[PDB]
Amino acid sequence: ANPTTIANEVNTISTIGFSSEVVRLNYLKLQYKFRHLKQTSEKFYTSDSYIGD
Amino acid sequence: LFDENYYAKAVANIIGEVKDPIMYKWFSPDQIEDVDLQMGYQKTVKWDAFLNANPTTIANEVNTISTIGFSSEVVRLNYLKLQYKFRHLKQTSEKFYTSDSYIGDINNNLLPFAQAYKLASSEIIKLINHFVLTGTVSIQKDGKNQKRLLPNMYGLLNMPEQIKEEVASGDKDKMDKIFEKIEAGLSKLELGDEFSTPMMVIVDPATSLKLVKPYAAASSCEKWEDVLIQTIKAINNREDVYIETSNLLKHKILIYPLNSELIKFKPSKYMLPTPNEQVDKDSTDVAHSYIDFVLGGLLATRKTILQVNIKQS
Amino acid sequence: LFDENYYAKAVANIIGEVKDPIMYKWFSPDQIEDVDLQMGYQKTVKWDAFLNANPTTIANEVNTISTIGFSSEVVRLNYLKLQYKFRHLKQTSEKFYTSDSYIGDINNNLLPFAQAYKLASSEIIKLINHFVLTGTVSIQKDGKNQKRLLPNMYGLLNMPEQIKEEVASGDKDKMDKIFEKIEAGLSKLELGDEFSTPMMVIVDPATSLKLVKPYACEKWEDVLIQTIKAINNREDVYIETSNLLKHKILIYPLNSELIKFKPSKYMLPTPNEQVDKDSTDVAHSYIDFVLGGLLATRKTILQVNIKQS
Amino acid sequence: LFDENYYAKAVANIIGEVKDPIMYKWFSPDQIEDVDLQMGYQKTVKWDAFLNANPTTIANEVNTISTIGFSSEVVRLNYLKLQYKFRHLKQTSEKFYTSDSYIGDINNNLLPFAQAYKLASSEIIKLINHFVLTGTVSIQKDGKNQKRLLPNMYGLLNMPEQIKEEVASGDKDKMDKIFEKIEAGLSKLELGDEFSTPMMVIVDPATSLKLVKPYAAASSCEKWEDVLIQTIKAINNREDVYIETSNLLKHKILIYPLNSELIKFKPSKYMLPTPNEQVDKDSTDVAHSYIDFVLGGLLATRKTILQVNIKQS
Amino acid sequence: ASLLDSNFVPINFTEFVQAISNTYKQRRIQFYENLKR
Amino acid sequence: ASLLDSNFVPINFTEFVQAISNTYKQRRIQFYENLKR
Repeated sequence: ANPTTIANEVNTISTIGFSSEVVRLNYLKLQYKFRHLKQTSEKFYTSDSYIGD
Repeated sequence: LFDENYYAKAVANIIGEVKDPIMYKWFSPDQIEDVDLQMGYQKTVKWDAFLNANPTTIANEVNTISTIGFSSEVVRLNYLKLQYKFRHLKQTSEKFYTSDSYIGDINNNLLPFAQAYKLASSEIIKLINHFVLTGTVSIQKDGKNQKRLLPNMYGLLNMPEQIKEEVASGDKDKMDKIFEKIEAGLSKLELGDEFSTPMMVIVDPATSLKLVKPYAAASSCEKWEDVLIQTIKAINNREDVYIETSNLLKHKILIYPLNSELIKFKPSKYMLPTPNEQVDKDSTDVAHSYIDFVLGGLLATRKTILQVNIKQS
Repeated sequence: LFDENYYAKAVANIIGEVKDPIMYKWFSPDQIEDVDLQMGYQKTVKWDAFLNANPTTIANEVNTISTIGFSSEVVRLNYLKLQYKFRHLKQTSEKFYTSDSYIGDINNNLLPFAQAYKLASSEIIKLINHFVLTGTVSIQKDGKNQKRLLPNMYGLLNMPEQIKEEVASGDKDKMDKIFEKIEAGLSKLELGDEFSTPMMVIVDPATSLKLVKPYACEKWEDVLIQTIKAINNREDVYIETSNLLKHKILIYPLNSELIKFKPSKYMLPTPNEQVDKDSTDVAHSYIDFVLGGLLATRKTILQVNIKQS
Repeated sequence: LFDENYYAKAVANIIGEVKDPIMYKWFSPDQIEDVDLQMGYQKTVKWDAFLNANPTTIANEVNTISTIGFSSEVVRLNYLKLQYKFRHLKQTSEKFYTSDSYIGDINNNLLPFAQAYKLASSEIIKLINHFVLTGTVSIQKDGKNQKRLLPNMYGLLNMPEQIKEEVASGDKDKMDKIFEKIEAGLSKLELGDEFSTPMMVIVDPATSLKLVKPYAAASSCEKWEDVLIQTIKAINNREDVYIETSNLLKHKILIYPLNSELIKFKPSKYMLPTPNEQVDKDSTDVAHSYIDFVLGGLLATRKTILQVNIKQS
Repeated sequence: ASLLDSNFVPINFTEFVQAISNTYKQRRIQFYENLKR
Repeated sequence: ASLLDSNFVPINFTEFVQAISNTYKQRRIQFYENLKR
């Protein structure tokens, strides 16, 4: 509120309040899957230009 | 005292961290002079002299000589004392509220005395700066529920008998019209024999962003700010001109000289926040403290402040 | 203490500017003796001896001899503790009110502690004098709205079992009738072996005015002094006027064997340690005092009341 | 401090006369551990495993197999702060209230600070003992109008998930019936691998009277107390059995082990009465003082306390 | 710091409270030392 | 008598308040000395 004028007798004074805020950051774990050729099977797909089907 | 009054000791330890008011940049070092008062009025007397007739030629014997007269003016300045109260933790209870990386009761919004005092002092200093610039005290953005103040208590913006120009709402985005009003007011400024002095301009952020525009077909190598500085130099005799931005203003331009002979700020030496000795105590862990501050003390000559208000309605 | 507590130091430095009570003029120096009490009752025991028979002549052999006995009497005196509160300026805030030629707010009638304490002490001392003379506590000129006091708490005027003479309303302006009542009361006084003592007379202003008229070249005052000297063995008779009385005459001896004043040693105003403080410049202080302690013998005070209607 | 605070000095000079709490007898020295906390909670985490189905027979091919599950439990102990206020004579005013052989006003029941503090502390310690025994806070003999405490605040007599036996109203005079209920509860107790420990029995005065009668013609050598000691020794592996009589109990018998692994009392280090710094002072001779104390902190395992209640209907 | 040793000098009420707590704990230990079931 | 210094030891609250005022004045003077428009 507005400040209080100090004059004569008074005991009701305007107040200053305080507040606390908790900031929170969330983290999420995500995953993908992909298909590929097995290690030992590459030689049967090793073309001259490239490797793969 | 510090061995007994822990609150006084803590205030001494933490008083440094409070930052300086921003209003100090609005005045020259010579313009601010403190006074020793808390509440009441203080009178300032100014004395002038005048010539009654032409000088007398001293030749042979003369008894009757031309005279010089004197006159005086009295100005009254009112000061007001204001106080705030805030709650905090009792000193002997902080050990039961300390945590891993903080101290206090988050669920109850309770802090140690030092931190609470620092925050409250910062808020009070912001309020003091707002009063010094505008001359009004309120905690609402609408500017309503203003605290009624004493007469002879003014700010740079509401000082009476100054120059006030208004830009119409249809011209709210026409810097040419704005400069028309500014130049009219600058012509109506009456600095007398103190015109050779630096000048200060305070503008709102939107006005500053309009000033940084190129001068207007749109020109090159010259900004609207440069045009304004040249125009002000015309009246202040090619002296220094300073420009400041304040978010406290809103669609306002405030131009005034930085001369202690025209505008002087005589604040009370107890203007900035000061702790009170009274500390409310109880059988619980919650205590209350008080902070005092004093408002008032701006003195100016008539018709030396230019206030340009841009209308929106 | 004088460095920690400022109010105690101020009281010490200004306690010498309070005038002495005027009740001291109504007693001899030997009649006043303090006691160590604040509230409650204290018992006073008076011991006496008496002769049971004629003395025994000691000739030849004798075993049966006349005896002397002893007696005791207990009197209970009550004391009452009273207090006042007053507002004053705080010590740290005095410097902002130390104007030239005066200190304090004239507009708000707020004083520094020292001056406020001195004035309050003077007023309280006047109240104490009123109680001692009259036996009632009031702040009105009519004497109404009296504070109810304890029993065994009496002044010089309401003391029980004394000589009371009443002058009728029709004779309110007849000094001869008033003097007739005074002579009757003086005759009924019982001083016994302590009659050789100075005497004290207290009158109201109207009776004081009437006492200087020619006797019906001699004055009623001289006639009264001669009458009292007829009974007090030609010793001093002092006459005093008081505005506290109204159409009353008090006559009593100045002898510590018949009337004795035993005040509490805390009777006169004393500051209280408690001081009420807040965030403003105004503070409150308290002053304590104690009432009671008058002791007298039966039929030694003459009280004449002149009825007005 | 003692040169400035008479009340603190008096507390230091009077604290010796206050007697020890009687609850110390109900526990072993290893079963009591202090915690540095006034108000709040403490947590303990315990892990457990269970079988969800019958085991799987491994024959030929199978991949659907019965599982063993796990669980975690968090046990929370709450601690609560409580306060009392009392009136006393002021130290400066004690001289006017001294008497021939005592200090204080009998007519108004006003006491010096030291005596008032000592008596108040004794009463508070009695209340603390009653709480620790029964787990309730009340000042009525009926036991109604109880104070609402926090959850997870229990005593030896109201701890949940324990063995509870009730002797019927018509069998309250039959000590053999009472012993039958006690034996059933002793059989139902589950001490596990921590069984070898001294045991503690708390009885009411009437039951203590009934225990001295000969065992049932009646035996000429052994009493019911001896039979009870042998019966409890059977389940505690011939360890010591201690018997106590408490006037706080009314027709109830408490049997529990004195083992820190099963039952542990973790009281706050501020549990016992402590003076408060705040003192109320006026212009009169009466002052007020405050006493603080902390309740809570009993931890027990499931099915380790036998509570026998004899109905008095 | 305990109230059992008169040489202890409390500086403030906090140390006084800690001394009271230590004294209570010490008397508990002494009671168990002197206890004979 | 300023709060910036450590040699000053206030004896009472009035002296402490005067020290606060002097500290504010000194900080203002230092700000103007370090100011560069």
